[PDB]
Amino acid sequence: ADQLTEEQIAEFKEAFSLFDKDGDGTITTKELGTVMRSLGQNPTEAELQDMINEVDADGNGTIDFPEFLTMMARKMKDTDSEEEIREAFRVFDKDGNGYISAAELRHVMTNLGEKLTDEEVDEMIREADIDGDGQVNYEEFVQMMTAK
Amino acid sequence: TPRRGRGGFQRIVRLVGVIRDWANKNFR
Ligand SMILES: [Ca+2]
Ligand SMILES: [Ca+2]
Ligand SMILES: [Ca+2]
Ligand SMILES: [Ca+2]
Repeated sequence: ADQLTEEQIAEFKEAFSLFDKDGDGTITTKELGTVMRSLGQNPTEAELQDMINEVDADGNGTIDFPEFLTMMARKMKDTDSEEEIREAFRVFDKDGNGYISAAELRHVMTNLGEKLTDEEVDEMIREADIDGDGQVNYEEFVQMMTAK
Repeated sequence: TPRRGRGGFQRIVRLVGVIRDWANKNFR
């Protein structure tokens, strides 16, 4: 077999729309390197091509829906790491103040393309904030992510 | 930083998998 459940796959379908700028269902080296560096890095095209070739079926320089999923489906379906929480935190919070509040979170969601509500973000944070101080720290995040 | 896979790709894989977890599948 080579696939994931509606939940696990949920992130994959969505992710695909995050990588590709037009979300046509395929990401090329042009968009790859663009969104890649957009996060906070300055890699090379070489990685984009090589990495992509490792994911694309026809190896034309762009990954497809099943090609991206199948690759990540054959292995590693559900899991996390202390790094995902740190990197994540950096992806969520722009200034990375080691503490994200529902407000800033809402600003982030809508900043990327998500309309979150005050009650939604507030409930999302308070539910992830073990200390309930209005923000989320490392441990609070790592646990709320996997070690709930 | 994967071991022998796709950095940018896998990077996105984890990032998305993380946010999505807090996006909806958080307190399910
Ligand atoms: Ca495209
Ligand atoms: Ca292709
Ligand atoms: Ca902040
Ligand atoms: Ca807190």
